[PDB]
Amino acid sequence: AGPEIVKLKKILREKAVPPGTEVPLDVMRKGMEKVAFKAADDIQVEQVTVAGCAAEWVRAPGCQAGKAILYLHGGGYVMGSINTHRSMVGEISRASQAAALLLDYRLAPEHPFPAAVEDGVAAYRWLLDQGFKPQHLSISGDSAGGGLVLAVLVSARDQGLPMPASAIPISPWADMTCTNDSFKTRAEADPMVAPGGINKMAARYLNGADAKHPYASPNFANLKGLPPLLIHVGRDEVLLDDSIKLDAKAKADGVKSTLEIWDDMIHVWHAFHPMLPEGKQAIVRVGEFMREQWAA
Repeated sequence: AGPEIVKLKKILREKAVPPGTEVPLDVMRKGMEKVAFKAADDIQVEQVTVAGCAAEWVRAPGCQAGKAILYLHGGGYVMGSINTHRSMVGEISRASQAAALLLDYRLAPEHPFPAAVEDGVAAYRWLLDQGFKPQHLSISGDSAGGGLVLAVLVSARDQGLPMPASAIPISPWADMTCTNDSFKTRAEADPMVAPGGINKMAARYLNGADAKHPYASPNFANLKGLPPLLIHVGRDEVLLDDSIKLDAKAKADGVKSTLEIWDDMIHVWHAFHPMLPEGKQAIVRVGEFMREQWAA
């Protein structure tokens, strides 16, 4: 365990709201906005609207034209924005030498499931209509967003849309039931995800829907036909099992899956690239995989 992660964890426990205090939604939304890292200043951005949603093209230096990433931000389906994730995605644009489409998709409780999936699907269609070829596209996302990646692939496949070349769920939340062993097993090492907190998110997102609906919980979906997967998860997360079981569902279903559990790492440790060498290296690796998959 590197000095940085030990140090990062301490800072995160030191900053945390105590277990089971109820922070109002707009207070968590604002809080996530003010603590967001600034994107590197060589990251260029262009505002666009896509299927009725604000979005940014986020382009590091080195981007190949013709290539793109549909990116789906985490935030539990209830928070997050172009602004919270502009930084990390900037770096995924850097490492993959592809511009990223960063979608500000509809959030719960104002727009419950399946609103975010419709937005992801429509943003994918949009990319195909701009004339990006499927073989030149990738879909990536973190946390809730990594679940959405899968839900988007499934829903798009059901609708006859072709699959993109690769998909990269980062710390995906792929099972709304939150029943997995790692909610107990990895709970002390996870400075990052309380439940009750994660359960309220689900409740606000599903708003009465089946928690085992394939598009809400793709760990229950039929994954057959999806393109190659890189799944990143941290060993020190409450969501370990979502990612182990995802990789198993995918393998069972015919999908080329590569799951990497990065020891000592926390939820979306990528987001902490500025101060965390592993955050940086994991991002380099998402980039490398998108590019391997495109060179194939």
